[PDB]
Amino acid sequence: AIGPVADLTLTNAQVSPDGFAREAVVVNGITPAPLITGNKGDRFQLNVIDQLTNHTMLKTSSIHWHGFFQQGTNWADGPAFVNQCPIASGHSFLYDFQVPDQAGTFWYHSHLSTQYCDGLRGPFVVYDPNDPHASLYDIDNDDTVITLADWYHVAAKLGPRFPFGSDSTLINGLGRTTGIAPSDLAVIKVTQGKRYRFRLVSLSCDPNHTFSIDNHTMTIIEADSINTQPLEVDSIQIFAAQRYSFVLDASQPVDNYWIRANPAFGNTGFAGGINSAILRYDGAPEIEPTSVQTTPTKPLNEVDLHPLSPMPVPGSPEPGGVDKPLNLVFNFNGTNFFINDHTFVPPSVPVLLQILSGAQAAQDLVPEGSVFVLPSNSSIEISFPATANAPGFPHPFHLHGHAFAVVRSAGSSVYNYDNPIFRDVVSTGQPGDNVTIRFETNNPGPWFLHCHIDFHLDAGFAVVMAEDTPDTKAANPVPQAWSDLCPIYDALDPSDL
Amino acid sequence: AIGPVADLTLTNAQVSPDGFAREAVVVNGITPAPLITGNKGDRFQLNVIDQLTNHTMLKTSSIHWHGFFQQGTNWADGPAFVNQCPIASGHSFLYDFQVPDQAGTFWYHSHLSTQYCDGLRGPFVVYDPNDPHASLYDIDNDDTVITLADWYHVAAKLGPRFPFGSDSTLINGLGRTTGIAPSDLAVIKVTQGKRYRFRLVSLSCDPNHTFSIDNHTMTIIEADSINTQPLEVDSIQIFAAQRYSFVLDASQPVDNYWIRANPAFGNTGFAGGINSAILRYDGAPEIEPTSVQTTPTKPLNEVDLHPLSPMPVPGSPEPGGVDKPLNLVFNFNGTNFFINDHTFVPPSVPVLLQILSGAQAAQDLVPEGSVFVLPSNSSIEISFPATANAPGFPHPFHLHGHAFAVVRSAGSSVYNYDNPIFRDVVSTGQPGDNVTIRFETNNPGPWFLHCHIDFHLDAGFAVVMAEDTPDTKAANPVPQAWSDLCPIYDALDPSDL
Ligand SMILES: *[C@@H]1O[C@H](CO)[C@@H](O[C@@H]2O[C@H](CO)[C@@H](O[C@@H]3O[C@H](CO[C@H]4O[C@H](CO)[C@@H](O)[C@H](O)[C@@H]4O)[C@@H](O)[C@H](O)[C@@H]3O)[C@H](O)[C@H]2NC(C)=O)[C@H](O)[C@H]1NC(C)=O
Ligand SMILES: *[C@@H]1O[C@H](CO)[C@@H](O[C@@H]2O[C@H](CO)[C@@H](O[C@@H]3O[C@H](CO[C@H]4O[C@H](CO)[C@@H](O)[C@H](O)[C@@H]4O)[C@@H](O)[C@H](O)[C@@H]3O)[C@H](O)[C@H]2NC(C)=O)[C@H](O)[C@H]1NC(C)=O
Ligand SMILES: *[C@@H]1O[C@H](CO)[C@@H](O[C@@H]2O[C@H](CO)[C@@H](O[C@@H]3O[C@H](CO)[C@@H](O)[C@H](O)[C@@H]3O)[C@H](O)[C@H]2NC(C)=O)[C@H](O)[C@H]1NC(C)=O
Ligand SMILES: *[C@@H]1O[C@H](CO)[C@@H](O[C@@H]2O[C@H](CO)[C@@H](O[C@@H]3O[C@H](CO)[C@@H](O)[C@H](O)[C@@H]3O)[C@H](O)[C@H]2NC(C)=O)[C@H](O)[C@H]1NC(C)=O
Ligand SMILES: *[C@@H]1O[C@H](CO)[C@@H](O[C@@H]2O[C@H](CO)[C@@H](O)[C@H](O)[C@H]2NC(C)=O)[C@H](O)[C@H]1NC(C)=O
Ligand SMILES: *[C@@H]1O[C@H](CO)[C@@H](O[C@@H]2O[C@H](CO)[C@@H](O)[C@H](O)[C@H]2NC(C)=O)[C@H](O)[C@H]1NC(C)=O
Ligand SMILES: *[C@@H]1O[C@H](CO)[C@@H](O[C@@H]2O[C@H](CO)[C@@H](O)[C@H](O)[C@H]2NC(C)=O)[C@H](O)[C@H]1NC(C)=O
Ligand SMILES: *[C@@H]1O[C@H](CO)[C@@H](O[C@@H]2O[C@H](CO)[C@@H](O)[C@H](O)[C@H]2NC(C)=O)[C@H](O)[C@H]1NC(C)=O
Ligand SMILES: *[C@@H]1O[C@H](CO)[C@@H](O)[C@H](O)[C@H]1NC(C)=O
Ligand SMILES: *[C@@H]1O[C@H](CO)[C@@H](O)[C@H](O)[C@H]1NC(C)=O
Ligand SMILES: [O-][O-]
Ligand SMILES: [O-][O-]
Ligand SMILES: [Cu+2]
Ligand SMILES: [Cu+2]
Ligand SMILES: [Cu+2]
Ligand SMILES: [Cu+2]
Ligand SMILES: [Cu+2]
Ligand SMILES: [Cu+2]
Ligand SMILES: [Cu+2]
Ligand SMILES: [Cu+2]
Ligand code: NA
Ligand code: NA
Ligand SMILES: [Zn+2]
Ligand SMILES: [Zn+2]
Ligand SMILES: [Zn+2]
Ligand SMILES: [Zn+2]
Ligand SMILES: [Zn+2]
Ligand SMILES: [Zn+2]
Ligand SMILES: [Zn+2]
Ligand SMILES: [Zn+2]
Ligand SMILES: [Zn+2]
Ligand SMILES: [Zn+2]
Ligand SMILES: [Zn+2]
Ligand SMILES: [Zn+2]
Ligand SMILES: [Zn+2]
Ligand SMILES: [Zn+2]
Ligand SMILES: [Zn+2]
Ligand SMILES: [Zn+2]
Repeated sequence: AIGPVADLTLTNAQVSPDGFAREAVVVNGITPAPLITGNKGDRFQLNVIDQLTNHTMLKTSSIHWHGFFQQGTNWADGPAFVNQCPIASGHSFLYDFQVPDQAGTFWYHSHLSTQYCDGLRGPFVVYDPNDPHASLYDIDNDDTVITLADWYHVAAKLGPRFPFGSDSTLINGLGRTTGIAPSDLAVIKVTQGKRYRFRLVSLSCDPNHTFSIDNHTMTIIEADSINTQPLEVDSIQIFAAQRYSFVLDASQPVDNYWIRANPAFGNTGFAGGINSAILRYDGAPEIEPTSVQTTPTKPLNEVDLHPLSPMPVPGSPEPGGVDKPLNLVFNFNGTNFFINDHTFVPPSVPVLLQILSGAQAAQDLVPEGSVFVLPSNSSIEISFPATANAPGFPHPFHLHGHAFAVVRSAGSSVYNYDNPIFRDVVSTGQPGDNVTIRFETNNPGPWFLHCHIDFHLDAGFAVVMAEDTPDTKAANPVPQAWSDLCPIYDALDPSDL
Repeated sequence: AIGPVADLTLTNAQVSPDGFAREAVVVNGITPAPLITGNKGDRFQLNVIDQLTNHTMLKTSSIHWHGFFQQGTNWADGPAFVNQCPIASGHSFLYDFQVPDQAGTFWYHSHLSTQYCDGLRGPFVVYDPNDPHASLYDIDNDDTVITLADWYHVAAKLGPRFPFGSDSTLINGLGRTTGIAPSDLAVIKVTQGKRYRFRLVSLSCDPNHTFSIDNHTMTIIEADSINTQPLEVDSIQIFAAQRYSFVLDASQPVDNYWIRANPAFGNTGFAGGINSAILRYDGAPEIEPTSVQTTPTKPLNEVDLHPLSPMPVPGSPEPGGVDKPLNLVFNFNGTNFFINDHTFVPPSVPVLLQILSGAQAAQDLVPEGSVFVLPSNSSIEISFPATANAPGFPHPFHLHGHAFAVVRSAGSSVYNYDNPIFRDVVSTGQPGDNVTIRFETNNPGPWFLHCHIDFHLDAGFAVVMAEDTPDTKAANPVPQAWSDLCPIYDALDPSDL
């Protein structure tokens, strides 16, 4: 790997990760983008150098560092027109943030329109030299990150507004398509007798995936950067933008075993070795697995996850037991999603800049009705009741700036106010569900809250949770370079966006 | 009403059933098309006079008489390029068929592309002078037919390939839109103390509807033209192309009560009186209801329906207990649906004409792989396992030429080989379901089997069940007028289709 200090150069290039050549957005010459690493406490200084030349995939860009709280550096969070104006082609912009109090598996991606789907996405790991789970595994390194990515042969802006799944699923940036000539599968090497911490990261633009490894079980020790009690499972449904670490004990006979990541829809199954990669024990022949899958007997259920460290749920143990309860009503009108009867339209002036300029009340912030102003140091409860009025469910919603307690998970009618998992992306399930979260407002600034299906986000499925507006300016000093972004951006010709 | 002998003139016209004026396809100057009636045993002679002028809504046409078996008149069934070539504009074509052995609630619609969605659809009732349910009701007439229709402001060929619901729901051809000026609601008049046989018919192009009447229950006595044991319910989910008769006892206080037909998706609910009509007791003021709905305590479940007359299930009481078992595998690739890896593409030469010309084996019939050849006088079992690979579920599949036993309903894991309902359209449910039907091949000819969501049909979600190919010509003599259709049609300029 690279980091915690690194240049990240954005270019357009031809890639063929599934055998099919297409133009993409790449970072330091690759997609998925390079693994960034550091250790808990590190200061990351990631200098984003925009050399993009292709307007169809957007020459402007903005990067979000998914999972990091950005406390005191809200201007670095990334969402275009919420936390910054986009960077322009031929300019650079330094993200500079510290990670005092987190460690785990993260990722980073474009947060402008659907650009991450065209390739600007990769994994990001912060190691804990005092990891409480260290004794559970031997080996944890660049070679134990596993990324999943949906890959499309037609560019995000050129295909359907809402594609029906992708052409291939890439595991560690490789995967096969339905087509006559099989391309190369990714191979993840292990030595028999060792235990691995695999760090599974969904870089998906849209579908969720069901991930399993033939003949092996997986002990989950982390979810979305939060340490968990160990939970042994044999299958994991992982939604866009989620992470898990799981320990794999390579204690099976030296062989090749299929690693499977079956998307929820699109080109499903494993015919011809699609949606697959290869776990290869050292000394197994260099051929495809012939291992066989079985029906899971212990599939992951989110209600079975619990934080390793006690993490009290904000507020009091009843529906509405908090300072500010919010129920989000989803709708859709064929082209745009809505939350409480508003589709998000990104404003000219980034929300953070509006707030720094003196707009502190919801009524004064734009887009009107999509920006919620929350009091500081308070408990918040948000429910996302699923509905057929919001197709493409289950929508995985993501809240910037925090980890939330999932007091009610999809597929469950239990409320858990005791020891629920905390995470940052949560499936909001299917009609009948009423997935409910809590968090405390301990992080002054405007934070995005949106579906992480990037096609839905781009069609307006988002609101902004602006907490502690009166202390936002003091809490989040902006660097001059950040103040320069809007004047550069607003000067661009439309053909250079 | 009109029939059993009638002219049905097809024109284009401007209509505004929900307050919004648009060009449509109308029959005898109206949409929904006029109620056709006769009595069991009648010979229907429906002369379809095509005076359509608008190519965007198709100037050619073909009509199907939904629910009728057409035994010995397969050439009259209607599906374009399965049973006939379309009629041309400036020509007429006589459908002439008998109904010796059926009576109940039916409907008729264009069976060319998506034309019925642009307005060519209406109800069709065959009364039974010896109806076994006659003593259950007092009044059964033109005024007790209730039709449901999804209505779109943009024409079928001009809007989305797969629309997200309709703009309004019309009940008896009237209904409101979301818009500032409420248009007129339909009013269904009853006199207190009388009992009505209401004949509910879904003319839907796509969504299913949940139908209820405030303060009243509904005793189902017929499903898809099959008499049932009486089943009292307080809500009915009715899928596209299904019918029910239910008896309503007008025994509530003289008032206005809301009639509700809530589509599965689109503009849902009842704000502003959308998706509604008015049951008005004679002497109630001429105003909107203020009645209130309640959660159903006895919603219809299909497994609760049973034929009034014992109807033995074909074959023997186990999975695969039949002469020819068939499992249909659904898929979708973003624009086209597939069944067993074939999308239906309608052939130049109608399937029936191919068969009359001497093609009798599946291998010789086109489109290859979409035409199944079934032996005569045999038991057939077909399963339609639901899958996310076929979005837009639950798909209501329809089999021409017969009524089938629904041995396994959606939402149910029971197999009923004893007294299951027989019907002709069945919801194939949601992933997890494996809806299964049986029928006997007692009706020589090619019969269509397809999703009755018209957008899906048009995107290829259909196969042809060609039974008794060797006796099809003998069983189904064709009139000269029918033999003339293809030469007229094949001579048309493309701008006159
Ligand atoms: C800027 O970024 C754009 C988005 O990535 C690039 O868009 C590309 O634009 C080209 C030219 O219009 C499109 O070309 C189409 O490609 C297919 C070819 O597909 C292949 O078909 C067989 C099998 O499927 C394949 O093996 C052959 O090699 C073909 O390449 C054609 O069917 C179309 O007629 C047309 O050629 C690309 O599809 C499109 N790319 C994407 C990813 O959407 C644009 O080229 C970029 N600008 C520059 C300077 O690179
Ligand atoms: C043949 O059949 C076609 C399909 O029905 C007809 O297609 C029509 O084509 C016209 C002209 O291109 C389209 O016109 C568009 O209509 C809307 C107007 O909508 C209304 O907007 C407000 C509120 O929404 C409304 O109250 C006003 O009265 C407007 O009428 C415009 O927004 C577009 O710019 C354009 O005018 C029709 O939409 C389209 N109809 C349908 C049903 O899709 C075609 O006219 C027919 N040929 C003949 C000779 O009648
Ligand atoms: C999903 O969960 C949310 C949050 O629990 C539900 O919204 C809440 O619904 C409750 C129950 O109706 C409302 O409770 C209150 O009840 C009292 C007593 O009648 C009433 O006086 C209050 O005005 C209120 O109705 C509560 O207000 C509401 N909370 C919020 C923040 O809106 C929601 O209905 C659930 N949605 C689904 C589809 O399950
Ligand atoms: C939906 O239901 C259909 C029909 O029941 C299922 O297809 C049938 O699947 C069964 C069970 O696997 C097959 O049974 C047979 O088992 C014997 C014993 O192993 C085997 O030797 C036979 O070759 C056969 O596999 C049966 O063939 C098959 N029937 C047909 C017509 O294909 C289907 O799997 C169900 N789908 C879902 C998703 O539930
Ligand atoms: C991995 O697991 C599979 C199935 O769980 C193993 O195959 C089973 O092994 C038992 C014990 O030998 C056999 O008796 C069963 O017939 C097998 N079950 C099935 C469903 O095939 C398999 O050998 C293991 N290893 C590989 C490489 O697949
Ligand atoms: C769905 O809702 C969106 C947002 O209301 C509609 O988009 C707006 O439509 C009006 C009329 O064109 C414009 O004033 C805005 O510029 C639109 N915003 C957009 C397009 O992002 C959209 O047209 C609605 N779609 C349908 C099919 O009704
Ligand atoms: C129709 O039914 C509703 C509700 O089922 C009636 O309202 C209920 O009537 C009881 C008896 O008077 C009241 O005590 C309850 O408060 C009502 N329940 C609810 C949910 O409101 C209603 O009066 C009936 N008639 C009309 C025209 O709505
Ligand atoms: C989905 O499948 C359909 C049917 O296979 C594809 O349509 C065919 O595509 C090829 C290439 O254009 C043609 O030879 C046929 O004429 C097409 N039939 C049609 C368009 O009805 C369709 O292109 C596939 N769609 C996608 C997005 O892959
Ligand atoms: C915020 O408010 C609580 C009261 O609920 C108060 O006791 C405390 O001092 C504040 N907490 C923090 C962490 O600043
Ligand atoms: C068809 O076949 C059955 C045998 O299963 C035979 O007994 C009978 O004569 C035939 N039935 C009819 C109705 O023609
Ligand atoms: O992550 O947005
Ligand atoms: O009915 O097709
Ligand atoms: Cu993210
Ligand atoms: Cu994020
Ligand atoms: Cu979504
Ligand atoms: Cu985000
Ligand atoms: Cu029909
Ligand atoms: Cu039919
Ligand atoms: Cu369908
Ligand atoms: Cu049909
Ligand atoms: Na809606
Ligand atoms: Na598929
Ligand atoms: Zn190039
Ligand atoms: Zn510049
Ligand atoms: Zn537990
Ligand atoms: Zn507003
Ligand atoms: Zn926080
Ligand atoms: Zn406890
Ligand atoms: Zn503060
Ligand atoms: Zn442009
Ligand atoms: Zn006109
Ligand atoms: Zn002519
Ligand atoms: Zn029963
Ligand atoms: Zn074929
Ligand atoms: Zn029959
Ligand atoms: Zn019995
Ligand atoms: Zn025969
Ligand atoms: Zn044309």
